[PDB]
Amino acid sequence: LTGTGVLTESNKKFLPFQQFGRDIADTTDAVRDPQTLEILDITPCSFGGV
Amino acid sequence: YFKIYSKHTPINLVRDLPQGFSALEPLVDLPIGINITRFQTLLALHRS
Ligand SMILES: *[C@@H]1O[C@H](CO)[C@@H](O)[C@H](O)[C@H]1NC(C)=O
Ligand SMILES: *[C@@H]1O[C@H](CO)[C@@H](O)[C@H](O)[C@H]1NC(C)=O
Repeated sequence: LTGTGVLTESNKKFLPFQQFGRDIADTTDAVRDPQTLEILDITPCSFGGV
Repeated sequence: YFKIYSKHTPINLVRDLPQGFSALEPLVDLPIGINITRFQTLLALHRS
């Protein structure tokens, strides 16, 4: 799952089967990591117009 | 793939299915790839 973004800690209650929960635009929003089975948030790197 | 979804909800309604909502979480996916057209339930006997 290649992608660029800032990872944080997540309170999203991923049930045991859930691993890589998405959002509206079918891009990954929160992923459960391998080797740890811990849940992380994916919010995109800060952007905006100049 | 033969998938199994499950849920165990505490009920007390005597005969029919309960009136309400209950989601069935997936339990295990079986990578079997066989031909299935029939199924049968397994029960037990009672000798006293
Ligand atoms: C290895 O990954 C498994 C999950 O498949 C995890 O349960 C285990 O703690 C991991 N071990 C190490 C040493 O990272
Ligand atoms: C499964 O068996 C039936 C006959 O009972 C046959 O018609 C069908 O093509 C078979 N399917 C596969 C995937 O083998």
